[PDB]
Amino acid sequence: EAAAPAGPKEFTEVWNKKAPSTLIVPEFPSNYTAVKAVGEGQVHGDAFPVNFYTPHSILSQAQKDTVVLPGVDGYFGVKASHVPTIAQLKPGVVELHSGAESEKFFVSGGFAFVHPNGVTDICVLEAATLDQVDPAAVKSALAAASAAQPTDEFEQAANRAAIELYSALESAVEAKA
Amino acid sequence: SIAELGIYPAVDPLDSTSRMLNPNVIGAEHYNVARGVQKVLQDYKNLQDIIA
Amino acid sequence: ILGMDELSEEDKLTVARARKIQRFLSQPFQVAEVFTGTPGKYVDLADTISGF
Amino acid sequence: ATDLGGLQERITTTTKGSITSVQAVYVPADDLTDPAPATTFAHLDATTVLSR
Amino acid sequence: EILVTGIKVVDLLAPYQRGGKIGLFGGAGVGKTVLIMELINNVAKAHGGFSVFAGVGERTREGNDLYREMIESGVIKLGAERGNSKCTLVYGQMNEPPGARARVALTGLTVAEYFRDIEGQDVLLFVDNIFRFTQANSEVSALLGRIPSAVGYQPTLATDLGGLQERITTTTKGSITSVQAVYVPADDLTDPAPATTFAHLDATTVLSRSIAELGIYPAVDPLDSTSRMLNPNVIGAEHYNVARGVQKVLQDYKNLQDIIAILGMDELSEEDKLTVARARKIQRFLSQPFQVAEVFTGTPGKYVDLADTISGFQGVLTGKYDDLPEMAFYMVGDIKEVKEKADKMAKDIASRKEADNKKVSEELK
Amino acid sequence: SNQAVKQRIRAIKNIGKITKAMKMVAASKMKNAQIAVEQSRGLVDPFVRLFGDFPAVNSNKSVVVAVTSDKGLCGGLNSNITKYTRATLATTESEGKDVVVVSIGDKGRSQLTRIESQRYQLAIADTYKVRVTFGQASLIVEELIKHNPQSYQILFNKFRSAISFKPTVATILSPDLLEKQLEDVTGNSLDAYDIEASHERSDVLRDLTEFHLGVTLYNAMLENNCSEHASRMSAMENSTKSAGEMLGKLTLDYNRKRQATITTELIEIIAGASALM
Amino acid sequence: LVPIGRGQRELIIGDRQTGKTAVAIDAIIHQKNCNEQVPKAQRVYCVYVAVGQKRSTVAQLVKLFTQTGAMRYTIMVSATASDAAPLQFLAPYSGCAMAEYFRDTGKHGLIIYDDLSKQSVAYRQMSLLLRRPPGREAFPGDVFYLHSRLLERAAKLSKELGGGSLTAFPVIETQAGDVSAYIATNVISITDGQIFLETELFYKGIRPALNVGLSVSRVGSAAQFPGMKQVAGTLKLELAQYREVAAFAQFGSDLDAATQYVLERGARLTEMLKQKQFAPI
Amino acid sequence: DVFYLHSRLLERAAKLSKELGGGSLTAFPVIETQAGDVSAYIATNVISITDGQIFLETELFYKGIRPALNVGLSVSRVGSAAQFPGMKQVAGTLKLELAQYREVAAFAQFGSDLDAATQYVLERGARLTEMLKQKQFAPIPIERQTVAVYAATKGFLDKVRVQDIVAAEEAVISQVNPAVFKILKANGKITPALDAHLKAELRKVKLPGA
Amino acid sequence: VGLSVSRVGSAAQFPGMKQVAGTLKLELAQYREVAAFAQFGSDLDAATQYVLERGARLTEMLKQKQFAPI
Ligand SMILES: Nc1ncnc2c1ncn2[C@@H]1O[C@H](COP(=O)(O)OP(=O)(O)OP(=O)(O)O)[C@@H](O)[C@H]1O
Ligand SMILES: Nc1ncnc2c1ncn2[C@@H]1O[C@H](COP(=O)(O)OP(=O)(O)O)[C@@H](O)[C@H]1O
Ligand SMILES: [Mg+2]
Ligand SMILES: [Mg+2]
Repeated sequence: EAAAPAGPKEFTEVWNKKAPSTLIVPEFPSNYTAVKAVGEGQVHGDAFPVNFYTPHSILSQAQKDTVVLPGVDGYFGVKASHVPTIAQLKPGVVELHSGAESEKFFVSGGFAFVHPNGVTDICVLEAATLDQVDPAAVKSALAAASAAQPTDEFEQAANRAAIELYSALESAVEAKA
Repeated sequence: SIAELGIYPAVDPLDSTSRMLNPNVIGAEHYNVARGVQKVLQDYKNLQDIIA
Repeated sequence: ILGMDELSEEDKLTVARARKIQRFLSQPFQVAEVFTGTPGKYVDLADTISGF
Repeated sequence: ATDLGGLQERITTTTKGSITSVQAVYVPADDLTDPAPATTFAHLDATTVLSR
Repeated sequence: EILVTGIKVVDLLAPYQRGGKIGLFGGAGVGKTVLIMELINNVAKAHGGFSVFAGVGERTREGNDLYREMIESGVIKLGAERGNSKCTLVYGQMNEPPGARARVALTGLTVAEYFRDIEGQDVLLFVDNIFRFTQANSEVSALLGRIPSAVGYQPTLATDLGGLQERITTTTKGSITSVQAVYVPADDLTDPAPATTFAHLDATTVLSRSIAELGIYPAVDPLDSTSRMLNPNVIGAEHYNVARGVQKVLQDYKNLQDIIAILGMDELSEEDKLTVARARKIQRFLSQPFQVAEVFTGTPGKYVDLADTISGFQGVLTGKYDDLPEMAFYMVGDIKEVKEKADKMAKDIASRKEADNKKVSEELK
Repeated sequence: SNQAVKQRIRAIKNIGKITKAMKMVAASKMKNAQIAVEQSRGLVDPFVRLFGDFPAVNSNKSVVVAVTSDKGLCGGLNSNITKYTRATLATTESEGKDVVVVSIGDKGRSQLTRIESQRYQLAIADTYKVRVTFGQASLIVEELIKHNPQSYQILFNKFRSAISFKPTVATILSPDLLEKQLEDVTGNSLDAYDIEASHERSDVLRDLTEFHLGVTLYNAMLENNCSEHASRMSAMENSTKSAGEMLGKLTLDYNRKRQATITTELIEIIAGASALM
Repeated sequence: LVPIGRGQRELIIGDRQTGKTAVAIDAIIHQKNCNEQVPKAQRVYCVYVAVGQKRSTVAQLVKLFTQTGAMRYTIMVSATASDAAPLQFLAPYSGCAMAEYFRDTGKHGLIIYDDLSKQSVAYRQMSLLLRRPPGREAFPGDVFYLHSRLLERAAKLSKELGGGSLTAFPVIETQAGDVSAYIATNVISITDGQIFLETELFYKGIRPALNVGLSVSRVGSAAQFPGMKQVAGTLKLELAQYREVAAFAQFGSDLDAATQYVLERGARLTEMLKQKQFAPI
Repeated sequence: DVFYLHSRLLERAAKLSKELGGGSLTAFPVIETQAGDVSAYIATNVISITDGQIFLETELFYKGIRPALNVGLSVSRVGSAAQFPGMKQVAGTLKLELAQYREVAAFAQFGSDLDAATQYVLERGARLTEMLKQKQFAPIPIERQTVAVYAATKGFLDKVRVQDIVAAEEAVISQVNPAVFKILKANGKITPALDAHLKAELRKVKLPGA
Repeated sequence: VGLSVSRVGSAAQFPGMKQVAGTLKLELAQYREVAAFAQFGSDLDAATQYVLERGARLTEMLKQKQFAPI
């Protein structure tokens, strides 16, 4: 079960005994990250590290005390020493509270991990916040998403993803403060 | 240099001149073609220090 | 090619000292005061060594 | 060298006074090893370059 | 018939004829006197015939050095056993007026011509700076009231040089192996005094200044030195093929010099940068420590046999030695000494010993 | 002879303008591609703390990826990771596995088939022409999972600074084919996480490994693109310097030939006049 | 590439040790090999004029021509370097007058003035000592006429005068590829063609080191063997493509598959024209 | 006869035999080149007359290295058997380490990589260069030269910062016991009894900066 | 325009031309500096492209036809 201890510690061994000596051992992405998942600490009470990520942006590196994430089984909330959870997110709004103030981003869907040291990693693709969405072209798109039922299952799945994204973007644009 | 490209007659287009290259003499629609040809070939000669 | 804030702060001080050296090498001339108004200034050597 | 030397060797400091000559130097073909500047520069003790 | 000199670049790329006219071209400190002394030390000691050194327009210090060095070697004996000497020196050095330097090569030629014609044997004629004959006639001919020729030389340059050089030949009655150093003015080979000398010589050895500035000594340009012995019907098939392969690698590297200069080494093809590496190997391997240079270098001199040169350069050409560094080839004898120097310089990067091995701290009395 | 030097001078004087121009161009591209790279650097971290970093795995099928440049005026960057991908293919291949080699950039297909021709199966290129996006990196990822391997190795040059580009190897494992097997530590290291997926853990790990491969491919070919721009800016500034030095030596030699020409024709005129007068 | 007719003047111009005397010697040895297979009205009698060479080189050539068998057709007029400058000046005219017997009796001649530069140097000496005023590179004024009145004697005669021919191969040595020198430009101007050999192609292994761009033959393909003409326009055209798509062949990375076929095809053709010496085909 | 102008002149600089007196004349002809062109006519004339050559570089002269000796070109095949035997054994190490410093800085100017052994000989050769600087009108005796070359090639001047070596080799000569230079001048040679002693007196040297 | 000098034209031209020609000859001084650089028009800074377009405007502005002085 644990019979192959791979890793950057041990790749150095098999590489140094088999690669030419003019090349030093190549780097690895674990050498560039400081924060691991099973290690000790990084909770300290109420506010835990939240890392909000898209491929094209970093939206939050700050410490938050609660996060409201839109999982595929409903909007759940992440408090400080929350249970470790790999949560697939559906289209919904992500609320990063710190107190009275909070940042509400509507995201497109993509996972959010909570780690055994309390590190929470929201990893979405497109996080289009609520004050930059228009409320007019959403109905113009879900009208065609409601109407079009093709013969193929592929565009069927695309239309189902379309309606589950646009319908959730409906519910979070009229009921905003 | 025109000749080892194989082009015959190896007349340099950007060195051959005539006093018959007035717009008054051969008309404007011939002179504009000749001036455009020389302009295009000179700009290609400028671009040859990149595209070679 | 990169920018003014690209380099360090000691490079900022090298830029500042050299820009006030480049202006301090300038001098109003006594012969040119007839067409520039401002009087010219004969600077001694003991003053420019100390000033720089 | 002998004509330039016979000119430039009369510009010295004697015991009675001195002549200090400021000479405008033209460099032919922008070539500092041409014999007129290369013979003239053997006599110069300072250069004052006025740049645009 | 070939004359094996022990010099790798000479024996490979421009082999000397035993009985032919040999020219060492180069100007002002490229090494055509150290080449002529290495040729004396290698050829003249293993010759059997007589030698004539005709010093035409050279340093008097060098002539005294050769005279004392030939007394130490027994080539010149003094006094009662003088007749067992093997060399005649004829010296017309550069302190002499231009009538003497213009005619001392003829005196040395006559001393060689007597041994060739009357004694009937094979001799060596080493003429240091045959250019000084041309120059001394050029100094005289300004005052003989003549119109000058090109660059400033006499009108009778080619015929004076020809009538001197056409006497230095092998005949049916004897042999003269002629090694003449030729100075080039301002490092210009198109000067008429070297360009006229080029036609009278069988083996040409052009020493260039930039190759000397690269540290490669003897600074023989391999792409400008030629021989009439470089012929597959004279030296063999594999020797001629190895020589042409070395010259092909060096020419292909010379054609890559501009883009290596302005774009960098990192933008050639793979076969191009294999050619560049093999050429940088065979440029260093053509250099050699001389036994007459061991007093001002510190390296022992390395006589290389001709078969050793052919075998080593065939090894570098086929690709047996793509693994060694470049400086393994610099100033070595042959293909064994490149491997010896490779382990000598790769034990050197591992050469770190403990405790500094003092045994000096308070040595007792 | 004395005219061809005047044309060589103008050629080298123009090369010293073209290379200075594209040095400034590569600098302008590097300063705005660094912005996208250090923003893309974030999303790779949750996967390398959730899935670890296991390069030396017992995959029986691998896909190596060498992320090279498209324009080939970079200065030893593309052959550096060619040396690294022939070093890592001589690190995992010791057990009789299948390896597929793909490359991103035209300098990869021209330098990978020289070292290895049979395992190379795909050439992605023209990537950096418009820009590099995540839909493009995910399309490349789907064409990588057209094969069914148990590991993926990405080779790229990571933009540490404008001077240093450390060649990073990045590894992704197939989900329960190798990822669930490499986590079994007297039990599992992944059982601490509570799966909140719509389906079971194998499906969420399949989706997670596809998303991880996409984000490391996007970050890999962003880091390599801007390190390409930095090595071009540094490689056209050692080029315009050498083209200024070559131009200086050419101008000095041309001036020597100019002076020697004027003296030569003057001496011939004087000789021809003294031969008459 | 540079086809040569009976009666034209083809310059062999090059640097030193590039293959000029080699092409001349091959041309003579091949006429020995051809004179056995043709009738007596088709034979070519060679004349080799050695101006300013050594006696050793000329003795070497005479030994070579006796071992091949070319001396039953060859005259050698040798004014070597020890000879007087008027002899080296008059030796091309002497050799051409000995070759004009074959032009004037309806037979065919092949005259090779090796080192015509050395004949110009001997003429310069002879005219500078006669106090005639020098000119460019201290040459006389009539150093063009010196060579034009010699090279114009090589002609293909009409059938009234016998139909004889004289083919001249003057040899001009240049200085580091400088064909802008005085005698080089004069003899380039006089002769019909030129066979320009290079010292950079010579060390690429390309032997005979013929620069296929600068080598011209102004008789054209009108004096070419048929069949060789059927392949020669193609060979010229692919070599012309191989020359021009080169200066990019250093970047062997990007396979283009249209230029690359042209490059390796021209490599086949360039390796084809290599040839060992003293064995004409 | 412009070659004969100088060869008639510079051949009178001789070392005579014992039968003529043993007297000597040492010449130093000076040639001014134009753009570093040592392939001029008069320059190549005298290069083929003189024994050695001291080539003074104009780009070394503006970088502060004075006397701006081009160590690669500067040759003297006549003084080798004519150097101080104490200097002959310590400056045989000096010119070879300056050769490697000339090989490293002529290729590694790009800032490509530090091999960390060629990087050692770059700031070793920078120390030998700064040790070979000299002020004007202040000649040094040959014994106070070959100790400063001993202090630098034997690593006693190592890890002194390169802008201290002008002040540091003045610290070496000032603090070493003046009886050291008296033994070295008289033997002409760093004897085995002296380098063990001179290594000791160099360890007791207050180098600047520590 | 870079090599042609007039050492009189300081206060020897039309004043309405002198109001404008200083700007015209300083805009062309930037265009001659950046022109042979950015022969390509692909990847350009928003300051260099502006003086390139201005220099290309002035260059076509100055050219005129023969035997019709203005
Ligand atoms: N096709 C060839 N194949 C092999 N070797 C050749 C070929 N052509 C010439 N060579 C060799 O190259 C050298 C060329 O010398 P060549 O006979 O050309 O003298 P040259 O150039 O006419 O006159 P000079 O000797 O004055 O330079 C000779 O050694 C010859 O053997
Ligand atoms: N074979 C050689 N090996 C090493 N250094 C050499 C060699 N030949 C010359 N040198 C160097 O170049 C100088 C010139 O040598 P020399 O043969 O006297 O040249 P030349 O006679 O052409 O002036 C020598 O003093 C030495 O410093
Ligand atoms: Mg000498
Ligand atoms: Mg010949």
